[PDB]
Amino acid sequence: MAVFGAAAPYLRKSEKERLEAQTRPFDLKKDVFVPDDKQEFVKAKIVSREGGKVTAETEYGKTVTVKEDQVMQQNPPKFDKIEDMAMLTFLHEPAVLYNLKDRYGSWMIYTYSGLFCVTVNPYKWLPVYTPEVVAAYRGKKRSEAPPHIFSISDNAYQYMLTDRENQSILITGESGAGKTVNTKRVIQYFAVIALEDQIIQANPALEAFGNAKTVRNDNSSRFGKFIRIHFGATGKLASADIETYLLEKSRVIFQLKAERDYHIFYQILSNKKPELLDMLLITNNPYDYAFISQGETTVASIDDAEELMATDNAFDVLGFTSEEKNSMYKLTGAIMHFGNMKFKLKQREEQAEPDGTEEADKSAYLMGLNSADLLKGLCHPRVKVGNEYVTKGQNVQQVIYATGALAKAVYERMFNWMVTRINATLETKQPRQYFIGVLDIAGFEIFDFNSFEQLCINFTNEKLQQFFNHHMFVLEQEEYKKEGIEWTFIDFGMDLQACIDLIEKPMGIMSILEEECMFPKATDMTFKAKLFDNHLGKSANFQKPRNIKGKPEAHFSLIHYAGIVDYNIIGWLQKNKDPLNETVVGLYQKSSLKLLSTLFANYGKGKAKKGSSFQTVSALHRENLNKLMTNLRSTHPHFVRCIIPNETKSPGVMDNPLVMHQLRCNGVLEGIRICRKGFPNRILYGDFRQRYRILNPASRKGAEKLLSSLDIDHNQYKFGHTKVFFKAGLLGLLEEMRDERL
Amino acid sequence: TTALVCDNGSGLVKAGFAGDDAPRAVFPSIVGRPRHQGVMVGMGQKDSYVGDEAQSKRGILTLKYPIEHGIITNWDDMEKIWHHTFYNELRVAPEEHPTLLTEAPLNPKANREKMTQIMFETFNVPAMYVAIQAVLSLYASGRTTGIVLDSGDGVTHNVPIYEGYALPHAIMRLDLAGRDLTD
Amino acid sequence: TTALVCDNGSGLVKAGFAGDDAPRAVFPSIVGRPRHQGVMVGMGQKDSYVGDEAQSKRGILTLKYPIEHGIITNWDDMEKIWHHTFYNELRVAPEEHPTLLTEAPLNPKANREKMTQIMFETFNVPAMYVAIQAVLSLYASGRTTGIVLDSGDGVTHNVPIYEGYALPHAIMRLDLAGRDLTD
Ligand SMILES: Nc1ncnc2c1ncn2[C@@H]1O[C@H](COP(=O)(O)OP(=O)(O)O)[C@@H](O)[C@H]1O
Ligand SMILES: Nc1ncnc2c1ncn2[C@@H]1O[C@H](COP(=O)(O)OP(=O)(O)O)[C@@H](O)[C@H]1O
Ligand SMILES: [Mg+2]
Ligand SMILES: [Mg+2]
Repeated sequence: MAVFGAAAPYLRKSEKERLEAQTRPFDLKKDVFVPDDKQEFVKAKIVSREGGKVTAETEYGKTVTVKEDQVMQQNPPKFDKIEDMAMLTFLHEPAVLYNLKDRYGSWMIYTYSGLFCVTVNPYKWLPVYTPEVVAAYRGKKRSEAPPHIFSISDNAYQYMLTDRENQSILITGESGAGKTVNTKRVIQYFAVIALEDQIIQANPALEAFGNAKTVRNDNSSRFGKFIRIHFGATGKLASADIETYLLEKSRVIFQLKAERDYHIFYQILSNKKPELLDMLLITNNPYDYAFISQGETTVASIDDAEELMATDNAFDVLGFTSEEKNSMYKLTGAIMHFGNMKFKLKQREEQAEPDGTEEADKSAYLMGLNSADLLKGLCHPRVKVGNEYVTKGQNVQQVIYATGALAKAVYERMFNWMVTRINATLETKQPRQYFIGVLDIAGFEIFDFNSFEQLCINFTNEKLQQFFNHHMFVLEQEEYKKEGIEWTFIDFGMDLQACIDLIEKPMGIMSILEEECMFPKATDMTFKAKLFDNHLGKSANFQKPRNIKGKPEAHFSLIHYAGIVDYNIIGWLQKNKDPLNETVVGLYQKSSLKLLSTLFANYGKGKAKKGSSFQTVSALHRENLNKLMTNLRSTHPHFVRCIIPNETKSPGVMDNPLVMHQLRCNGVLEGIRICRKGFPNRILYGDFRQRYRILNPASRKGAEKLLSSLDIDHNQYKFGHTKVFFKAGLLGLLEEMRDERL
Repeated sequence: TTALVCDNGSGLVKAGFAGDDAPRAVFPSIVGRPRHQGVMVGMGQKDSYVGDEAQSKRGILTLKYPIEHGIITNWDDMEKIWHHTFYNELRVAPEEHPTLLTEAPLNPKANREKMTQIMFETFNVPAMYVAIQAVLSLYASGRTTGIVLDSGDGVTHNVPIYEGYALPHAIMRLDLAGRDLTD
Repeated sequence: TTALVCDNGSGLVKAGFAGDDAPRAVFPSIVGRPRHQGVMVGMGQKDSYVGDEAQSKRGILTLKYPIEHGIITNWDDMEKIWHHTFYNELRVAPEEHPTLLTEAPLNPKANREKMTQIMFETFNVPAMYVAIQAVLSLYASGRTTGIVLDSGDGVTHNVPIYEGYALPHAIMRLDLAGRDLTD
């Protein structure tokens, strides 16, 4: 342990201190966990089990009684502070919570969780990240080294170098909790093992165009950032490639009452730059603009002024000139003025015509278009039939939907073009051999007012969890075939995929939603009735909602890996439609501005081109998720989990419900549940002999003789050639009879 | 896979894939035959010009409409029309594309029977369906009620629909159409 | 807790919580069935429109009153009426709410027995009671004597009451009511 310098204590405690802390009072019979009202569970001692009534004295001094059917054991001291949760003698839902709690109490930041890695952000500076640790760590394998990000990073690097296959890193956590600095230290480690400054410089540009304020977090990120780190032929750092996925467009137009839009619009409305406002003719009052005022106007999340100036400076020191920046601001201002458009019915026709044109005139002036041509295109879209063009009619609702779809699409194209420009500027001329992917994705967010945007995020997270489960099953089968201990070949994917098949497959929730908006008289009541007709009782996951603590509304409830989630139907049908307008896209292509580059290509011997009207956000989401899965599945994945310890900034204190929610959304409970159905506890024959041979004082014959005298049932264990597998109950029985033996 | 929507109509055949905003191929439903002898040797004129090609050679052909008022009267010409539409216009194999067909109300049952038999046997389409013109017209109009007046080149009819429920006893069919106007 | 006062009557179901000044939900007691086939697909029409909804779809439905003259002749329709009243008009679960019921004098005992059986079995109400439609009207008038003439839509009856003591031998029932006037 002398190699790990003075940072070893946080990295790993010494054997002497461990042995000193091993001996402390603990009765396995009546010091078990007890349910609590303030938190999920508390540490307490039960006086006695007097039938269906118990008396537990918690650390707070309460004498509450609890039902006897929800009691469960507590970790013995000899297994406390375990590095890996997979080796825990009893797998219980809050046992992992309490182990992490008392490990952070002694400041063990990094903890193995089988295939997962748990890392809680410390609130004070630590010497673990000192580069002397990095330089001297090389030469240690994952198994021997105490848990840390460097262990899995070196394992992935070795796998890439020797196995000659791509490796990917998957991080999970809330933005602003240290994810950015964690990625910074990871890329610094990669550079040490051989463009960190460029990444840090370009990060605020992506952060400002992709983050928005939500109820849970003031700096919540939405898009699925993904960075590919390339290497040279001789295993040396070569270049970095960055991509973006699953950017949400619904946030641009529809916002929840207590949530903001993207930081872009608020940052533009900063008064410290007066030239932009007057040159764009922007109304300085955010209240007037329709697209912004619907949500919460402003919060004290981050002071926007110097952030905007920092982004402008980062753009200025970047490769392109200021004219492109000005084009960016003016295009954003044009997106802003799309909400001022108004339309009214005609004389004796169902057709719609504009009333005001000043906002249309100014928007056309900014885009370099003609106001009359743009209005004619919006009101009368030209379409091609056979060999002849004909004009189509539009009412008020359709033109409003088209106006919203155009604003969403142009924003998407701008973001994608910006990402391409950043990737080109970052690009070096080094050859790109095998790469190491880094994936960042939004977590399994839970609210009391879940909607379509949260539904998409939950479905994506569930797909990712299913992928992780399949990977862990493959790893377990590989270990089983390595050890020759092979049983229970049933796959662990279909159990979770049962819920997936009711979302993406035909006759699923998403498919019915997509079909319903096409029916021209659809309403929310009809949509709910169809969902109930097609899924209530017929499926094993769809079920009635629950009304708890006066929740505002609930229409239907699903079951996921994270528990019961209910969603609100109201408002889903209106915002699912994304009908684009072809003639407006042609007019953009005919424009005199850079905007034509963004809309350069947009929409016989076999064709399936979906029409402009037949365009739903859900379909694009499914397509993007599928194209992402066709890319991520090609690489060997690794998982990193980040957990916030408390809601407050104060170090040391914890919020138990918060840690429960983090564990539930991170899927650790699912991992331990999948591990518990098999044989999670695996001990070597030599260790078992040096620990448990004393029980019957006197290697296959000896082990068999020893186990035959312990009344161990045949089905409770697996007898191998290198390791012997035991069930959780066997370890507890052995611990108890060792206790009575001593 | 994707579905195929073919509308035989009357005087104009229009077809295209499902989920499209407009038919890809629109051309008159005309089969023409050369009525003269032909003296040049080597060119090898074909014995039947079908579709929009017959419009180009209009001056040396006898244009015959395979259907008079909705009812198909010259079946062989209709196999020719359908083959042209499926191969030279859409360039797709109907072996893996379900086909939706449109058919006017109050027509002989033998017409629908022969249509389905031809589709299933000659072209081996995996699946097919026949629908009424008025219901589709009401679909495209963004409505669920109202009486629709469908007047093509073959026949004019009204079908009243209320709340997605039709009124079969109130369907009126009139054979006056565009062809009679031309005459 | 609170008690529910349901008044089935005939042709008008009115209900509300006890202690209210006026009934909360009043709607006709009819059950509608679509007598046509339906051509538009995907709408998913329900097979039975119940309550005030059926009044808006009179043109495509056939209306059958589940109560002819005081007595119930179609028990499935009456169960549908009760379910609609409990779950849509009032939006209250009858699991923890007693119900008070009314019916006309001189009615078959099987009707009352079946009503009680259905209300304890299907809905599982904690308790229920049946009262004469005339005595309640006498309460509502702030009186304790005199005769009351309850001419509804199903049946017309007279109940003489003096000082709170009913006189069963003087009760006269007549089947002429509003339905016969409409006919
Ligand atoms: N602009 C127009 N004005 C008047 N008549 C027209 C016009 N366009 C088409 N028609 C008539 O409509 C007919 C085409 O009808 P069509 O929609 O093809 O019927 P169907 O759907 O039964 O095939 C043509 O015969 C033509 O005479
Ligand atoms: N002002 C009125 N004029 C004529 N008929 C009436 C009037 N008020 C109610 N009715 C008739 O009375 C009937 C409803 O009587 P109601 O007391 O509701 O019977 P029940 O109590 O059995 O439901 C209706 O069919 C209606 O035609
Ligand atoms: Mg037609
Ligand atoms: Mg009455």
